[PDB]
Amino acid sequence: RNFSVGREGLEYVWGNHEPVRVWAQESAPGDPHGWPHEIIIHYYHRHPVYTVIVLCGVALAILVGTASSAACIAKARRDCLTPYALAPNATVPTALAVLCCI
Amino acid sequence: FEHATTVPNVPGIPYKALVERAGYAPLNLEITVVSSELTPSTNKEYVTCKFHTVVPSPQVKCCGSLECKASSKADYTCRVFGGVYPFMWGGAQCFCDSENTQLSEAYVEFAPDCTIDHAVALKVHTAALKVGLRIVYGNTTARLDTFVNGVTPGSSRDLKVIAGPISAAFSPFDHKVVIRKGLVYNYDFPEYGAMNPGAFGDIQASSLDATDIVARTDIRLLKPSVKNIHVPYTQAVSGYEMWKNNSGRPLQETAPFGCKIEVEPLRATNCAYGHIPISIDIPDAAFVRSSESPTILEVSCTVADCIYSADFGGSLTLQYKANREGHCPVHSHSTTAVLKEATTHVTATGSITLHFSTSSPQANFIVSLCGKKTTCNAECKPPADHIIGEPHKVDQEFQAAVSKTSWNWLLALFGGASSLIVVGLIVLVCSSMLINTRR
Amino acid sequence: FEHATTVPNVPGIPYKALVERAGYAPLNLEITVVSSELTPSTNKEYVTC
Repeated sequence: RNFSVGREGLEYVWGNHEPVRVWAQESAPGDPHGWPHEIIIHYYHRHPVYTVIVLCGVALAILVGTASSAACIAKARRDCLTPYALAPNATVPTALAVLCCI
Repeated sequence: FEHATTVPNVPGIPYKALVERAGYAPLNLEITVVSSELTPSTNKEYVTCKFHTVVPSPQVKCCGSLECKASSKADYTCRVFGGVYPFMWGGAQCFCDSENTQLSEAYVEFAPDCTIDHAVALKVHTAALKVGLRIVYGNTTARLDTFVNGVTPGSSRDLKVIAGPISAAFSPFDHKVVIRKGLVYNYDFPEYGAMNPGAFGDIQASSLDATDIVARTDIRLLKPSVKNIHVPYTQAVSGYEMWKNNSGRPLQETAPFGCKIEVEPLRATNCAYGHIPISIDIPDAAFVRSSESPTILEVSCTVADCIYSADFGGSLTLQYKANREGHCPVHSHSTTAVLKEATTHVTATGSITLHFSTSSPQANFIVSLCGKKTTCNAECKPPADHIIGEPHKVDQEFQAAVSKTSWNWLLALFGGASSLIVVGLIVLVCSSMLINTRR
Repeated sequence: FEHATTVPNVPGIPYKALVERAGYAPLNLEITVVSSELTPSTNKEYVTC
């Protein structure tokens, strides 16, 4: 018989023996201090729900940050080039033009 | 001196705390719940068992008529039949082939074996939780029984304590309960007087000797067809037995929270759930002022291998420098690590090795020695076992439950986005200011 | 307490390792392969002279 054991614990009574109580541990496979490759596998077994939620949160936050980067940079580049885009001999600092052209 | 705390209600686990009275030296306080007894208030509705269908010896009005009386037996049932002309071993019994009526009578009483084989129906109300505590401060270690309600004080020899109310009221008993031969069941038995045949509690009475027994077993009498005198009857099976077969498992195997149920009176012992607020007035006589206690000069922490498990799977070493030989109290000022030892004989200079258990993957916790604080930094591995015969002595939180490697990775990944959005906003503002200035 | 090692199969050479249970002092473990015989599955087909 297979019995799932939680951290709060479990009790089984077999025949007329007295009850035996056993408690689970946190011995998930992986390492909590190794590379993140070990981190994720270790924490997925302890709490797959939370682990997936946090990983998604981070992934989204990264995508937000990167999208913001363009949303700001491109607009600033736009407003910093368009006044000079309709002028002769746009003597902008060449570093600004190079940075803004990419 | 009065102190307030909130002790986890988990029998068999010491809880340690430190009281730092400003004038005096620090004192240790370890609290253990030796036993608990959650007992409700109950009233007995009735008792039930196997009915004995008693059938009085029939009477015949030989050439006349009979009428059914109105008795007060349990499920009393009487009928009258027409001409029967009965015969016995002696022979015929009457002289009228017709108009030779018979009166059939039957009722029930308790079976003679019900004295031991019977079930009691009870209702329960809000249950008051009583606890026995062993509490130690410094050297003293008196015990005491108290009621956990937040009002009633558990006065001891001199140690005065108030406890409770319980953090979350709970009762393993549903509203209706049945207790049979030690075993307890949660069955919604039908109310007193509402007997339904063929189901539990088809016969009820206030007590085994009570004479006002009431039952409804659907007993019905039939016409006697054979010419030998006999009274036939058919009746539903004893619902008591039906229940006994379909009882299900008793509450000793079904109460949650690992609670060990016992009877006479109904109660629930060693029930681990919730938190108990405890306020305790420790007397100042046990307190010792810091002018007499050794105040240590310099202590540092070196932690050996540690592992996060219910057992004491961690060790560390303290190199200390003090000013006297004494009995300094050691303590952990974190909720996710607890030491084993409390008081260590301290010398002028030397070292002490201690054991501890933690729930966190990293030991990142402050140890205090006679008030002096030092931060231990460690890194506990996952436990090698999978199962233990001990309960986890410390709760697992969220904050100190992820390693600093994971924490560093997470904080880096979030701080990147945070700094990026901040830089983007700053860049937009700066571009606007530059356009305005050189406009 | 279960400890896993990979002892080199070399007769007469002790192999030493350290077992480290977390709450306990380390213990020394010396493993020596005193003897080893490899025996195949064999079945007589015939004899001759």
